Amino acid sequence: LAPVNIFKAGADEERAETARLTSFIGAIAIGDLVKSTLGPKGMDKILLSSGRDASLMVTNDGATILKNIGVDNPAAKVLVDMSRVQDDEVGDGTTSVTVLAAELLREAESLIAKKIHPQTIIAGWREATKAAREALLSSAVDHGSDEVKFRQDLMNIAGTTLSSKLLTHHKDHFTKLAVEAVLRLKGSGNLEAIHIIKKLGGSLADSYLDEGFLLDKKIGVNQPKRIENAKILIANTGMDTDKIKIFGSRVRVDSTAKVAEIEHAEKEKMKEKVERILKHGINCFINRQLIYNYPEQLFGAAGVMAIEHADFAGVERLALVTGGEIASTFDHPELVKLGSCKLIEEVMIGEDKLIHFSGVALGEACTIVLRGATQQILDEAERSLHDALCVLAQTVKDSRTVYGGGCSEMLMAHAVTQLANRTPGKEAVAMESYAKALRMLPTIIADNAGYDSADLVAQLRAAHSEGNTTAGLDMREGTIGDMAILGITESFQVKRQVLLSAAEAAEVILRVDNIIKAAPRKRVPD
Amino acid sequence: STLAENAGLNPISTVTELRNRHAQGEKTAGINVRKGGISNILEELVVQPLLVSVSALTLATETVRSILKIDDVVNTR
Amino acid sequence: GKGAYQDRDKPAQIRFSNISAAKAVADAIRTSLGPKGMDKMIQDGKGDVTITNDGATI
Ligand SMILES: Nc1ncnc2c1ncn2[C@@H]1O[C@H](COP(=O)(O)OP(=O)(O)O)[C@@H](O)[C@H]1O
Ligand SMILES: [Mg+2]
Repeated sequence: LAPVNIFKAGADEERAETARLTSFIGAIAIGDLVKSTLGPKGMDKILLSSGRDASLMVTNDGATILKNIGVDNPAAKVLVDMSRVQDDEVGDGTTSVTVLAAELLREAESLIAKKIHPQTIIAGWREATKAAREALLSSAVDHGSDEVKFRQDLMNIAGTTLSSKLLTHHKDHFTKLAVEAVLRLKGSGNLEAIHIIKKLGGSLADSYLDEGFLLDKKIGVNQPKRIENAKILIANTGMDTDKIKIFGSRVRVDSTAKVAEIEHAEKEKMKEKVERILKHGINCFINRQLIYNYPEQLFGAAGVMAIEHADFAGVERLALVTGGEIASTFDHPELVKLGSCKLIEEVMIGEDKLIHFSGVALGEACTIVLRGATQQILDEAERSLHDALCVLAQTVKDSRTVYGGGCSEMLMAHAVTQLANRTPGKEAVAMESYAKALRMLPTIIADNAGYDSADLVAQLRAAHSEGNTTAGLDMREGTIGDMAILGITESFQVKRQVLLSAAEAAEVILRVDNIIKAAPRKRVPD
Repeated sequence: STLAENAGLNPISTVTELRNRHAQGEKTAGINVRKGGISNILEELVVQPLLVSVSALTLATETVRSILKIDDVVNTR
Repeated sequence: GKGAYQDRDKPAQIRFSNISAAKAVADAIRTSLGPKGMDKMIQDGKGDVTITNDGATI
C-alpha cells in the first residue's frame, strides 16, 4: 500500500487476488441458496420480513425469493438483476438461469488457479455458446398446422410447468383451466384480460374458470336485480354532479328566488342527460365513476341496472367480453354499439356477492376463481398459475418446442464437446468446462429426488453420444426414458433465453478485477 | 380422548370402550357427559351438520400437505 | 441403500422445529374444547379485555 492516502474516510478498494475472491464467493452463494427449489421434487422456502411488519409468504419461484433477499455483495446484485428481467420476459426459468450462471463461475475460479488469462476463457466460451445454441435450434420441432396435434402440445407444456409447484397435487385439473383460458384470447397477448380472483375458504380443488364473467360490484338501490336478454351500454363519464363546467364562472344574484331558480336548472341538466341515455334502448348501464343518488332514482324509475366505480380495468375487460363501445357525449345513438349477454344475476361465493354474466357474445376475456385454506396457498396458487399462462402465450406466438427433463441440456453439452476435441490450445480446456456446467443441471434434478445422479448422468452421456437424441430422465421411477413417448416438452424461446442470459453474466463478472466502494451514507431518519 | 378428559374421566378406559362398541355393531355410541359414561348418542338429541365434519377434515389435510413442502427459512426486509 | 449420503441437516431440523411449534398451539387451545371446556381472558396492549370460548377469536 502506498504511504499516501487517496481515498476519503470510509472508502475501500479491493484488487486482483481479493476482488476475484469476493465476486466468486457471492455468486456461488446465491446459486447454492436456490438449488433446493429446482426440478419436479424441489421444496419451498419461507420469507419473513423484519421491516415490512412481519409479512410472511411461502414460495417456490426463484425470482420472488431473489427480489426479497437483501443482498449487499456487489457481484450478487448482478445475479438478482438477470432473474428479475427473465421473469418479465418469458416468465419461466428464473431458477435455471441463476444456477447455470453460478455454475459457470464455479468452474471459472478453478481455471484461474491453473494460470489461464481471463480473456482466454471468455474467447473460449464464446465459441462454446455459438455451437450450443445452433445445436438447440436443430433440435426444435415446429407444429401448428394440425389443431389436434397443437392442442396436445399446449397440454404437455402446461403439465410440465406446473410440476415443480404446489399445483402438482392436482395437475390434471389445473392443466385444463390454464389451456382453455389462453384459447379465449384468440391470439392477442393481453394477459391482463384474465382476472384471477382469489378468496379464502374451501378446498383447493374447488377452483374453476367461469363460463362468463364476474364483477365484484354492487347495483343501485331499488333497481331490478336480474335481467334476461340484456343490452349493455358501457360509458366513461361523470354523473355525480357532472356540472364541472370547465370555466371559472360564478353566480352573482341580488335575491334568493333567483338562486332557487338556478338550483332547479341544475337538476334539469342532469335529467336531460339521462333521457338521452335511455334513448339508446338499453336495459343495463355500466360506468367507471360514481353515480349520485339523484340519477340513481332516475334509472330506478326507468327499470335499468346501473353499476358504478368499475375502474379502467373493470371497464376495458367488459368491452372485450360483450363487444360494446366505451361511449361518451350520448348525442348519436346510431354510431354506438351495445353489448349482449343472455342473463345477468347475483351469485354468492364464500360470503360475498358478485355479478354474474352468462352467455356472453364474444368472451375474449375471462375470470378465474381460486379457493384454498390459507392465504399462503392462495398466493402460491395465483403466482404458480401466472407462470403457466405466460409460457403458453409465448408458445402461441411462436409454436416450436424442445424436449426437456434433461434431454435438451445433454444434447448441447455434447455438441460443444465435439468441438473442443478439434480446437488446439488452452481454449480447448475452457470449452470443456462449459460442458461440465450444462450437465450439472440434469444432475441437480436427480440429487433432489434421492437418486444416484452419477449413474443416471453417465447413462445419458453415452446415450446421446451414440445417437439416441431423445433420451432423458424419468422422475416417477428414477430411470431413463423417451420424451417423445412420455411427453416432457419445453418452449424453444424459454430455453434460448436461459442459455444466452446465463452465459453473458459469467462474462461480465469475469472481466472485473477491481472493486471500489464509496463511503456509505449514514442513517439519520426523519 | 379430549372430550373424555375435560369431563374428569379416565381417557384410556373410555376410548377403549368406544372402539370396542363401534367394532361389534352400533355406530352412534359416544361420550355422555350427563350420565358419565358411554351410551347411545341419538337418545341424547345431540347432532351436528355433515358439512362441519367434512370441511374440518378437508381443510386440515390440505394445510398439512402444504407444511411438508417447506425446507428453509430466511430473513428479508 | 449403499450410498446417497445426506450431507445437509438443515431441512431435517426445520421440519422438526415446525412439528414442535405447530403441536404447541394445539395443546394451548385443547382445554376450550367440549361441553365442559372453559374460556380465556385476553388482555391487549391497549388495555382491552375479552372473555371468549370461540377458537378463532382466541
Ligand atoms: N415431469 C418432469 N420430468 C422431468 N423433468 C421435469 C419434469 N417437470 C419439470 N422438469 C424439469 O424441471 C426443470 C426446472 O424447471 P422449474 O422447476 O420450473 O424451475 P425454473 O424456474 O428453472 O423453470 C426444467 O428444466 C424441466 O425440464
Ligand atoms: Mg417452471
